[PDB]
Amino acid sequence: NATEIRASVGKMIDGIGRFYIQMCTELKLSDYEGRLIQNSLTIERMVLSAFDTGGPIYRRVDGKWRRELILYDKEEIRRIWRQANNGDDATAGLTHMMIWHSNLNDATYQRTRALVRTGMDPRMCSLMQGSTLPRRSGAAGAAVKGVGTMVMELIRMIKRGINRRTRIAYERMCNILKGKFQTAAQRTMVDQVRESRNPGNAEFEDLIFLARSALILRGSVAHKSCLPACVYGSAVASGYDFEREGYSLVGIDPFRLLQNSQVYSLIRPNENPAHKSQLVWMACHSAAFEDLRVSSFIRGTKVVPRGKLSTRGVQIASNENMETMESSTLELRSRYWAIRTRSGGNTDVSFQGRGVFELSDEKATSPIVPSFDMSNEGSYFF
Amino acid sequence: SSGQISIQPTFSVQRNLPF
Repeated sequence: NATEIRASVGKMIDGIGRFYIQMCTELKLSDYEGRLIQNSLTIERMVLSAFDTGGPIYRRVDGKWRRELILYDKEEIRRIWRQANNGDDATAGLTHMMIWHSNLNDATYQRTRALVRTGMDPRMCSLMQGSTLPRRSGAAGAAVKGVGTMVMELIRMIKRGINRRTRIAYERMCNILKGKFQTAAQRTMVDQVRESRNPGNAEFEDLIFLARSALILRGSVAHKSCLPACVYGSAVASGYDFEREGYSLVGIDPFRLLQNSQVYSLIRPNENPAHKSQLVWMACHSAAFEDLRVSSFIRGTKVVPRGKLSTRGVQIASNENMETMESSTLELRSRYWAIRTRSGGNTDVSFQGRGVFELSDEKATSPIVPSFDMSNEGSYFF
Repeated sequence: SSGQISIQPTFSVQRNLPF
């Protein structure tokens, strides 16, 4: 059923587009200045804040880049937003940029300070997918969460308590948790945890176990290809009418869109452009914990590890100066594409028979199997 | 250490999953 699912999500994409365009028209930005992932970000956050303000806005004058610090009527923003979505709320839409931010953060940063202070092993990176993602996120917002993500929550919810309505949360938070697991025991053991009203160290210690079980017997976690507002704004402006032509977040749609995107980014004096593009690209598909081998395979070019990556973050801090600042064009194109999955595999070869698709192969017709016998460069982005 | 130990899979392909 390609009617609701493909076209209803198109309608949520149209909203973000339309809105971004309107909002650019207010700031009186240029074309080059609307394609600046920097400005796009600021706008996206202005909105999520207002639906739950001001921000950094970079301008282009003869030669150099000027940063403007601006503020907007928190309600005006909310007004312009609905205008774009037909006066609807389109929580999906806000939630979408809620993820784009997530997926960018799960790749720009490593959240160790928090894992340990919770009592999780820092080496449990690959399980913290969406730890940044506000609880306000929707139902299809939590499905993107890693097993480890859930644990850090319950453990804190439990840790402060064990140190009214709060109960329905805990059980559900576990049901979700449990719905991540895809094996008998895994599934059953989650229940044995959900049994205690005041679950103390008994649970505290047990879930941590299950956290580690997922390192081997992974769960089902959905991945959503969520592109920056500018990319959708630009697309909408170019005529693409997604609600009518359909769109996906786990199909070929997102890759294809990024095959023509003209996104620019601010880049510090000593940073490597190629390295910058890599980052953004990995946030566009939630590939921050993917096997570097495969990421590079599909990417088309080396996908260098975080340590060897030359960049500190895409957003520009108030500390820095503009004099020594310039901007590059982000390389977001990829070689092939792949069905962003949810499954963690089980039996060691996973996704037996599943392959990669050419960017011409619109339909999922002919699959391609990668052979990794090769001089690779690692598997752990972190 | 302080590094990764397993790979979270993002795509559907024939891939030995590292841990």
